[PDB]
Amino acid sequence: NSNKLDSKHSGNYDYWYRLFRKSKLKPFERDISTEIYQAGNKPCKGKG
Amino acid sequence: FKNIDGYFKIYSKHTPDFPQGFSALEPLVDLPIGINITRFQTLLA
Ligand SMILES: *[C@@H]1O[C@H](CO)[C@@H](O)[C@H](O)[C@H]1NC(C)=O
Repeated sequence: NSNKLDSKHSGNYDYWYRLFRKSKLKPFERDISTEIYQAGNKPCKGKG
Repeated sequence: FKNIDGYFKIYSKHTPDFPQGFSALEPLVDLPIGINITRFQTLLA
């Protein structure tokens, strides 16, 4: 447990974690990208 | 070459259309790269 370098007044949102991926992640394989997940059939690129 | 579970493998034998006699291949390097690879190209001189 490390609540020292990862906690301070007013909060810290620096870290990140992925929930939307086109498929499963293969072991020991980094999938660094900033690509908006597709919902339905729209090619929307952005937030909303 | 191959990339099974990473561990990039390179083998090479030099014999001084295409020869028919069998040839072996000796590994020179074996290095654990462990990355995603999909396309191949060859450089020139
Ligand atoms: C490696 O590349 C293939 C082909 O683009 C992809 O399907 C696979 O998901 C990649 N590895 C990951 C991100 O686990």
